[PDB]
Amino acid sequence: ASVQIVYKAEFXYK
Amino acid sequence: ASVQIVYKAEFXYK
Repeated sequence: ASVQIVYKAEFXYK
Repeated sequence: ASVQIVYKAEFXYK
């Protein structure tokens, strides 16, 4: 598992 | 389409 951060505007482990 | 930036560690319009 790892931290995932997304910027798409919208901005959020698996 | 829009700008997409991902942090997952690695760090990249679709």
